[PDB]
Amino acid sequence: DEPYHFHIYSHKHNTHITVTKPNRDALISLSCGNLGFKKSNRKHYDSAYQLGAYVVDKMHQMNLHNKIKKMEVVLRGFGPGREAVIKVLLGNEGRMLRSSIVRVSDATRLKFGGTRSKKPRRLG
Amino acid sequence: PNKPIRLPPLKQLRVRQANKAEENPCIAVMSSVLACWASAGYNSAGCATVENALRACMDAPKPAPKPNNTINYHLSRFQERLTQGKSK
Amino acid sequence: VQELLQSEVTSNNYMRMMRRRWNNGDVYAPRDLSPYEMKGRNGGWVEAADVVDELGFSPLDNYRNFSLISDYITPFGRIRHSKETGLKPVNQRKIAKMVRRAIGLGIHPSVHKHPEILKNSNGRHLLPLVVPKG
Amino acid sequence: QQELNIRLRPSTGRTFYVSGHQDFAGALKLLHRTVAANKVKKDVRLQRFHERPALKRKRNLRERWRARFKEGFKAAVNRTFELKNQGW
Amino acid sequence: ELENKTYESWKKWATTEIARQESARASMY
Amino acid sequence: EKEAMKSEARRDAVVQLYVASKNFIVDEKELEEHVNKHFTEKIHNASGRSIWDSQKNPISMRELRNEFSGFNTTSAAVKTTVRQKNVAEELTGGKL
Amino acid sequence: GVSPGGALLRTSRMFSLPPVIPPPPGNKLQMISERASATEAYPTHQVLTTFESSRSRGDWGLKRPLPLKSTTGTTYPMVKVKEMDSLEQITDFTSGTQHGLTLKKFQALNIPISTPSEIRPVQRSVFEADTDVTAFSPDEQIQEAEKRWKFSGPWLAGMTPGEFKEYLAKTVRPKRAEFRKFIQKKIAAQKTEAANRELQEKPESITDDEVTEYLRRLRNDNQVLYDLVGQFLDLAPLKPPSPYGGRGPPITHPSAGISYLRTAAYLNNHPIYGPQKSHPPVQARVLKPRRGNDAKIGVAGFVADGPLGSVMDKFDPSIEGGAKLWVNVDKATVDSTGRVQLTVSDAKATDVLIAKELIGDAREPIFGSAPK
Amino acid sequence: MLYETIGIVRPGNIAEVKELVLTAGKLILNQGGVIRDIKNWGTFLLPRPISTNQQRHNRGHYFVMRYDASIATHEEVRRTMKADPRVIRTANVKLGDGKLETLSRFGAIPWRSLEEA
Amino acid sequence: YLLNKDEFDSAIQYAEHILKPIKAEDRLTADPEKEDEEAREHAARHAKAVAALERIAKLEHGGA
RNA sequence: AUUCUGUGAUACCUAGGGGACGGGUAAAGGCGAAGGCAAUCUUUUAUGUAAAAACUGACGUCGAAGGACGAAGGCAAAGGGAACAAAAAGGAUUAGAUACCCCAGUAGUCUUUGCAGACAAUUAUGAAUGCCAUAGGUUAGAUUUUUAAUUUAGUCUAUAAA
Ligand SMILES: [K+]
Ligand SMILES: [K+]
Ligand SMILES: [K+]
Ligand SMILES: [K+]
Ligand SMILES: [K+]
Ligand SMILES: [Mg+2]
Ligand SMILES: [Mg+2]
Ligand SMILES: [Mg+2]
Ligand SMILES: [Mg+2]
Ligand SMILES: [Mg+2]
Ligand SMILES: [Mg+2]
Ligand SMILES: [Mg+2]
Ligand SMILES: [Mg+2]
Ligand SMILES: [Mg+2]
Ligand SMILES: [Mg+2]
Ligand SMILES: [Mg+2]
Ligand SMILES: [Mg+2]
Ligand SMILES: [Mg+2]
Ligand SMILES: [Mg+2]
Ligand SMILES: [Mg+2]
Ligand SMILES: [Mg+2]
Ligand SMILES: [Mg+2]
Repeated sequence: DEPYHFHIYSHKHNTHITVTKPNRDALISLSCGNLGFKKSNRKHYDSAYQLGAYVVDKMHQMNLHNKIKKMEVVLRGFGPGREAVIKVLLGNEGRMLRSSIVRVSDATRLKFGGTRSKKPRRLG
Repeated sequence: PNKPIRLPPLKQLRVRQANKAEENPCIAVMSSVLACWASAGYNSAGCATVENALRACMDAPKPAPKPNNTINYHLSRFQERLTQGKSK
Repeated sequence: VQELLQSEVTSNNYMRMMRRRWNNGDVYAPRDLSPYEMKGRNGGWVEAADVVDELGFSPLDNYRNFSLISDYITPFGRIRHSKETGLKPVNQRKIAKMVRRAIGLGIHPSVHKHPEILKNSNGRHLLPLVVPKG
Repeated sequence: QQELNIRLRPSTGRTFYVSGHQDFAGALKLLHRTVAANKVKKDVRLQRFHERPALKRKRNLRERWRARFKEGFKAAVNRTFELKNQGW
Repeated sequence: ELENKTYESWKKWATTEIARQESARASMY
Repeated sequence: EKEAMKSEARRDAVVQLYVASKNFIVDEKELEEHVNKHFTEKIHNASGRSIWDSQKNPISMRELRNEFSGFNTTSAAVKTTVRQKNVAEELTGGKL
Repeated sequence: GVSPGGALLRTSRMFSLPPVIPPPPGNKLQMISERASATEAYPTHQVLTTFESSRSRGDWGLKRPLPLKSTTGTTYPMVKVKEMDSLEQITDFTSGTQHGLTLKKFQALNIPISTPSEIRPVQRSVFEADTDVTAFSPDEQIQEAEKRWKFSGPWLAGMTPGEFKEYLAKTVRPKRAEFRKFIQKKIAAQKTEAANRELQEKPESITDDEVTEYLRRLRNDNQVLYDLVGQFLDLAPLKPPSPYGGRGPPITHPSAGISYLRTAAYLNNHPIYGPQKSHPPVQARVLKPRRGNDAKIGVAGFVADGPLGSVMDKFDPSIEGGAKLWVNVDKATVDSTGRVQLTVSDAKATDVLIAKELIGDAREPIFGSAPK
Repeated sequence: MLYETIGIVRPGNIAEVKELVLTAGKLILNQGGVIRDIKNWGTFLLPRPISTNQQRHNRGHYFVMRYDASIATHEEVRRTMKADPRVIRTANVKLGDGKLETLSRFGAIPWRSLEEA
Repeated sequence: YLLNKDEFDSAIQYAEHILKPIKAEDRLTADPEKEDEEAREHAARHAKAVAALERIAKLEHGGA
């Protein structure tokens, strides 16, 4: 039996938090903009914190803190949300789900050469 | 694995920050206060012990400065002996 | 039972600070017990001398050994630096090329250690499974 | 395994499990350390844009010298305090 | 005798650093 | 004499390649016999259907370094015999 | 033809300094530390002294006078010189009391060194005219070679796989021709045995035919062959058909020049009580308690295993200075690696009480006050 | 020249192995080669789930064959193997160095030891 | 491998003469059941080695 | 902002397909006449370096011209086309904005056969020979009491005489 997954995708401009079931099927796929954060207000550390708290709160409303015995936390990207959501999952917000986690992995996507990237920017 | 190189001839062998830079302690204590407000709430009850800790630092007196670390003096002595030499 | 248990924890705590494995015949002076010496200031637990030359094995001829290829790659699947291996530039280039041959031939993963080696390591029963989904 | 095959993907290698002596809070520490020793964050930054071969080569020469100089400097700062201990 | 004076100094350092880690462990949670 | 030494070293290899020719397969008869002897359903202790069960793991660095650091313990008696021969075979040159 | 100035330097005291010997050999495949190094098994550099008057000036007969900060004040003036003049124009030295006083401590135990015995205790002295011998002759038979301790050839079991290959291709391979001559001498004597015997009731040793055939007769009996090969390469016997074959020959003298006592079959006559039964006890420390399946104890600078037997079970922070128990050193010997292994044996109760009495710290005096 | 092929056939049938191993074996011997050893590894996981001929596999049946043949023969053994739809993948390597000293020390395929060279 | 028919043949002959099953020291102690068995076996084994080595040392199975 | 998305996107997966790219190793490292060459297997190719012997016996160096090779871009033909991206075009910024920035985007980059011959094609230093005092590293070997020192051929720092 594969544990539930708690993907936390975060980059320079936004953060996505997905909670998939063992078969990797999204159950709660939300983002910072789902809370009302507009164009540039969805990149701040505080916004990522609120998002994580909302997703965790929605998990309790679905009674997932008594339905999930094994959970996995996946961390993709090094955006601000990477540390924000963790403290939400490590503080008082996450305490019924905190003692059900079995794995903690990183899924940052790296290319071994891959395709050519965009040319460097001359900001000056 | 190769060994450390012999430094080239430098104008002066020294360290920028001879003495460690002391970080204001309760700047972290403030972080905890802000954190609790975010999760618990501004007008809550669990923030009392944390808020009271922030008031404790400002009242407390700051420590005294540490004695200077005389490390740049000894580096200047052995400069010509350790490295290739001095340049000017 | 409460005092004994607690005392044991405190005892082991100090045992963790004695960063030294006393052996038979090792001479010790009154200075070897000082904190400056027990601290273990040395930050390098490096290899002694060119393990490859001692065992006298041609790496390129042992591209089959999966455990040997999983020992010179980080858990992420990246060849280890000469600092970690502690080899010569020649032996390093031979082992580096031995890890690229196996990965290039398609008989060893390039982002983690061999699957059969992941089953014998810690977390065997927690390895990420693949639900059929169909 | 016998009934379910292991998911072999790049995240499989970057995985850390929870044990009796290693709780969730501790696994993150082990993860961050292993992710920093493999320079995952650096790679993401270098893969955001393209660096033609020349610029890459020239950038390595500059970074490699600052590492040798720093390593050769740390050995001189400790050789000084070695000779000082002897009383020279 | 000299080992006693040196061993006692190690006990103090050990006790301090041990307490340091304990206080440093309260921040992980 | 210098050219002769090369001939001897070149000959010793042939003598060694000669002694290791007992397990070689030159005819189709030995091939079929060998294949049928090793390629069978219940060959890997079957249970288990892999060489990772009877010979669980291929020799690794930890195991190698342990043969000369951790142990030194009765493998020396087995190892020494193989070594002593190699020394005798070299001097005599007769691949005892 | 040497110049007079060059003849004085040859016999000078400084020129007598021995070369730095290789460090104590350890496992070739380990994770030794580089930045920090602990004391070695045995000393590597020569320890030096000076007069009390010349020490106050820093004069140690070296290139330059040493500093007075770390060279004066101590009771025993000992110092080691790594380099008489380093690239910093300074004599790279260091205190030598770590090994200098350890030798004095060990020499205060009054214990000889004896050859190890497999497990009826027989402590045989190391300095004997039958075992302690290095010189030999080719005519000597194989049996006496076991007695020797300084072999020219290496130990096969000890050599690593890489060292073994190098040895074969650089010491054994270019010796076939000489080995053939060695056999000729043996075959030559074989022909003389029959002749001499029959005469009661040597040849030129040039027969390239019998040699080739002589080696084909020994292919069925490998034992007698190795016995012969060991003499041409001076290899330490390994198979029982024995001495120090478990860990190989001692890299150094069996005593390692730390103690030159032959036997301990003496009874120290105590002033008041009289001839004692055993030797005086020695106080030792406790390192690495059992709770590692063994306990280590520091007996006069050296580290040895604890007696075969609280104190050893668990660590106790309350005890000030550490757990210190009295113990009697029974047997001491040097292993192949060069370490000084001691057979530390639990001490008696009366011995400790008697020995403490002179120190004046005995709680109750056996003399007089003791009614029973 | 001393070569070595590591074929990974489909795990379903043991019979597929014998036929393929014999096909390549008989071929090498006919051309004039000398097979040194044919080890039989079982069925363990592949480096990653791959798809060959509209089929998804997670573990193949490994087998190692160390032989000494010509360049023309080796190339033929490689093409015939690859052409076989029953082989997931192969890995041929010019084992050895080329000198006679090291070429006379290659015996049976080792698993618990190294190829001392 | 810088070999020729002479060196190769001489090595074969030499190699076989050094591994020949040594006959018993005396006739009466000898057992023709074992001796004759080793002879046939050794001969067959030698014939195999010759056929194998000849194929390895062939110059047609080499490279440029 | 243009832009994508209720014709169900982003996010998380499953199963196939398709192109070019080369993570770590990696270093003052190395290889070629230079240009330049960094995943991997087989096949194939000329120099060069070390140590010993043997061999030819001045057979050597430079080299106008001719011919060969020659980065990126470009031309021609047939393929390929994921990504990147001159051009063309749109959205912003600005007093104005061709621009720098952004949404997108064709040649081209890649493969095969030719043309083309210009580069900060640089070590701003033609090639080669003889010769001049040291030190600290480093690369591939060799010798040795292989621990550590001598030594050959390169390479890079810091100096003496100059
Ligand atoms: K969303
Ligand atoms: K869809
Ligand atoms: K020209
Ligand atoms: K525009
Ligand atoms: K040099
Ligand atoms: Mg753009
Ligand atoms: Mg600007
Ligand atoms: Mg492809
Ligand atoms: Mg260039
Ligand atoms: Mg690379
Ligand atoms: Mg070159
Ligand atoms: Mg002539
Ligand atoms: Mg020319
Ligand atoms: Mg072009
Ligand atoms: Mg083109
Ligand atoms: Mg066109
Ligand atoms: Mg674009
Ligand atoms: Mg042209
Ligand atoms: Mg150019
Ligand atoms: Mg020219
Ligand atoms: Mg270079
Ligand atoms: Mg210069």
